[PDB]
Amino acid sequence: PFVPPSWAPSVFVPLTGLVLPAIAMATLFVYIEKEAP
Amino acid sequence: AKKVKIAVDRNPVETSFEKWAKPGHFSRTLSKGPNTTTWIWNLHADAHDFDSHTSDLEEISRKVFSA
Amino acid sequence: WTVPTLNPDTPSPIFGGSTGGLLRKAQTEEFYVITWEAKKEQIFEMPTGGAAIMRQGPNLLKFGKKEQCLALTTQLRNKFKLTPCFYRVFPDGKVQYLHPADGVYPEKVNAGRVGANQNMRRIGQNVNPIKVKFSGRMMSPAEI
Amino acid sequence: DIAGLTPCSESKAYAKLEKKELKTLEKRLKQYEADSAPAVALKATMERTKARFANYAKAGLLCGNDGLPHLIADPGLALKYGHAGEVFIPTFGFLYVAGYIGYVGRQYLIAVKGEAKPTDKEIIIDVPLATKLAWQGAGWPLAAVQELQRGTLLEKEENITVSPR
Amino acid sequence: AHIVKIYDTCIGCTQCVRACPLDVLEMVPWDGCKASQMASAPRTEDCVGCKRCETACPTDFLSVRVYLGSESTRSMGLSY
Amino acid sequence: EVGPKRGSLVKILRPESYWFNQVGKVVSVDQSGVRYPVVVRFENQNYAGVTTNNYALDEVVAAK
Amino acid sequence: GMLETPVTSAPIVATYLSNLPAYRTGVAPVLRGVEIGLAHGFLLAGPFIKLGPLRNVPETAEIAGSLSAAGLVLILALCLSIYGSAQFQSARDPLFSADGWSEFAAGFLVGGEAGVAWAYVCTQ
Amino acid sequence: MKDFTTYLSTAPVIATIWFTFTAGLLIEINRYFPDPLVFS
Ligand code: CLA
Ligand code: CLA
Ligand code: CLA
Ligand code: CLA
Ligand code: SF4
Ligand code: SF4
Repeated sequence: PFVPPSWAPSVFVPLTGLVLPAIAMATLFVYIEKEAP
Repeated sequence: AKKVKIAVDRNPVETSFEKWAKPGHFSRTLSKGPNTTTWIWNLHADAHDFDSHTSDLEEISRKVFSA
Repeated sequence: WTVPTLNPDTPSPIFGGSTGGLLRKAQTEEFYVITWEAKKEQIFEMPTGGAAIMRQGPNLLKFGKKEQCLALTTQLRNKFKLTPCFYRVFPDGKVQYLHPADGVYPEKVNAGRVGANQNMRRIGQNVNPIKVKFSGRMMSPAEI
Repeated sequence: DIAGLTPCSESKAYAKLEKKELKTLEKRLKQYEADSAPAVALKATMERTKARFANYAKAGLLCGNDGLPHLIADPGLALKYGHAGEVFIPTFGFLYVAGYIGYVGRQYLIAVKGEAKPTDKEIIIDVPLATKLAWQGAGWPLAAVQELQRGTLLEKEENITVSPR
Repeated sequence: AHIVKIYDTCIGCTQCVRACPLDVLEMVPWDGCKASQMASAPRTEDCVGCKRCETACPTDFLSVRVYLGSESTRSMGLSY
Repeated sequence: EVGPKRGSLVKILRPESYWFNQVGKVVSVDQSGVRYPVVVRFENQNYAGVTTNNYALDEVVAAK
Repeated sequence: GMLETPVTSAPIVATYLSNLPAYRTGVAPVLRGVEIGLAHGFLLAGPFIKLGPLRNVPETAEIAGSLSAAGLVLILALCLSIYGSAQFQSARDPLFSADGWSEFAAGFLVGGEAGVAWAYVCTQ
Repeated sequence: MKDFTTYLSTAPVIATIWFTFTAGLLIEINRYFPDPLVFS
């Protein structure tokens, strides 16, 4: 039951290499330029 | 119009070994002698920087020509 | 002596311009104006590069930071024997006279000045950093 | 023998190494005539090579499996098995000369610090003074001990600048 | 802003004030030295931290000291 | 009257001075009550190239 | 003060710049993005189609090249979105405002993707 | 002549002479006692 499906690398590698980094960079960029009250 | 001609000064500098025995003679800063090792390096870095030893353009030119 | 008032109408030195002048900071944050009276037309060096001719009488130039105005002040004072002054001009029109602060240049001691940032001890008498630890921020023993 | 080494005079690798070195020179010597200058130079090199291998074996050097002499540095082993001339004796040769240089320089430095302009005597050497000190430096080991015993070799801590602590 | 402090070893030679490229320092009356004047640092919001003042000070150790602090447009020397 | 005699040798005691534990020659001693009246001159210049400095009365002790 | 040159100050140059959608005020920011989006989306397909990893495949080249260009348009649109979030937090031209830039970014996405699609139609 | 002999006493000239002499002594010893590796 522990074995992931044969297609997992096709999804997780793009997910952690392109998608999540893109979200993280976008989220961080807005945070570091946000102006305090 | 100035005429192009030969023009020199007779015997401008006496030939003597007196200044050979006075390191740093050429510069007002270094002629007083060392107090730190930086003096030794400064002696060599400034040796040929003729225009830093005087402002007279004639004096600089003569040093360049003989060098 | 009283604080001078800036006259924007003052003519500026003859100068063809350069790429070393003001930027968007002047429009949004602040810029600096230096003025002086010239005895005669004369060529001086711009701190931003190039040669300019100062007009006889009042002169006015604008610069992007305070160091540029004081750099030209040093040149005019030492090489031409002039007495410039400069201001800080804010985008909303406010003018803050800066230099010389009290009409007398700082290198000459003047009455009425109050000492600031003067410690009545030697450098060797500062306390150890351990004594100012956890004071609310980063601070040197020289700040006490 | 010591540390599994063998004498170079009894080492097959040591003997083989000499043959190779001479063989290399012999090959070059073939292209030159008997009396030509290159032939004389090559033979002189060959004589020096043979003397070298003869001398090292005579001196009793130990050779490794590579056939190269290996030196012995422990004073006990060196003195017990006649290898004192490799490291031990050279050790005291160096320290005598090195201390000679150091002691002579120290004397000159102290001598000129009593002059009107000490720094001028450091870039323009007082050769008459320097020469006298050079000859007297042969007895530095005796002179140095006397200063150590008299308490004059070292300066007192109260006269040495240090930074705050 | 940087932090500039004057210490009571000042001899009132005025050289730090003459060397400041930002007009941060000035001379004020004093009675602790023969010159009867001491250096002062009234306008430290303009200090860029170049330490030309420290280079000019003759006393040993220094009588004017710069401690680099928080960076603003002025202290960074930006013209933009 | 106050301080060491002019031309005498003194030893510097200021820890942060370049010439701490070194010997200099007294130039003058201000009698006006200033903080550091004793002026001392040294043979060896400090890192800034200076050979003279001012010291307090208790920061100098007679050489030897 | 400033150095004036024919490149910086010329009549032909100034008139051309004012005609571009970036400098054409009085136009809705969304329309500005669409016009800018279409122009950039169309050209973007070129290099991907002719120089991509599938360039030599007969028919897959057009699909892969334009499909990759569409992905780059989406990334660019995201860059515009976050830029507006950062730049405009607290005036004459509505484009330089929090609401205006968001509309402008949305137009760029729609125009850019359409431009990529139109380029694909031209190829085939 | 005094000044010239003073010039010959400067550090670079003394160093040149002394190291020329020291090198000559070391070279000549190896010329007459070639390939010395140990003391016998
Ligand atoms: C782990 C990270 C990662 C991943 C998963 C990829 C993945 C890919 N890279 Mg690489 N790349 C990466 C990091 C990564 N790269 C980095 C860090 C760099 C910089 C050094 C590069 C630089 C680089 C270059 C220079 C190129 C690639 C290319 C490729 C493609 C190679 C296969 C191919 O022939 O595609 C052929 C293309 C396709 C089959 C199209 C696939 C779909 C496209 C890319 C997106 C479509 C989006 C869709 C229209 C709308 C959104 C849908 C979504 C919400 C589901 C593939 C998509 C090649 C390529 O084709 O890029 C476009 C290429 O030329 N990469
Ligand atoms: C740098 C450190 C060092 C080290 C690691 C050694 C190591 C050694 N020395 Mg050497 N030695 C040294 C420095 C050193 N020595 C110095 C500086 C001197 C001059 C004072 C000597 C003088 C010396 C003598 C006279 C002898 C050795 C011997 C030895 C060997 C056996 C004895 C022993 O246990 O020594 C361990 C070393 C130490 C604990 C440090 C002090 C050693 C003293 C100076 C000598 C002890 C000799 C020992 C009592 C002899 C026992 C009988 C012997 C047949 C085994 C051993 C390989 C012996 C040997 O094998 O000779 C062939 C021997 O007879 N050494
Ligand atoms: C009079 C000469 C002299 C003497 C007696 C010493 C003595 C000493 N030095 Mg010093 N030193 C000297 C010159 C001298 N030094 C010079 C010229 C330099 C600049 C290259 C240095 C640089 C130096 C360093 C960087 C260090 C020492 C250290 C030491 C100590 C350990 C020995 C050592 O490491 O030597 C090493 C020697 C050298 C690196 C330079 C030797 C150069 C020559 C051979 C010296 C004589 C030249 C001189 C012109 C002769 C004048 C003759 C006169 C009749 C005219 C020891 C107290 C070490 C220390 O502090 O240990 C605690 C240490 O770290 N020395
Ligand atoms: C500058 C260096 C350079 C160049 C020219 C190329 C070129 C190429 N690479 Mg390579 N690559 C490089 C560096 C470079 N690479 C590096 C450093 C890496 C390691 C990270 C890689 C890794 C890599 C991978 C992994 C892949 C490539 C691939 C490619 C091809 C397709 C790329 C693509 O789709 O671009 C698309 C390009 C654009 C969208 C930008 C176009 C820019 C235009 C032309 C500028 C025009 C300006 C214009 C004149 C201004 C006019 C102004 C006004 C008048 C309007 C292409 C042949 C892919 C391939 O299949 O190769 C055969 C591929 O898979 N490269
Ligand atoms: S650091 Fe520079 S700007 Fe600041 S007070 Fe000193 S000289 Fe002036
Ligand atoms: S340079 Fe030093 S001694 Fe002179 S006025 Fe400034 S702080 Fe005082």
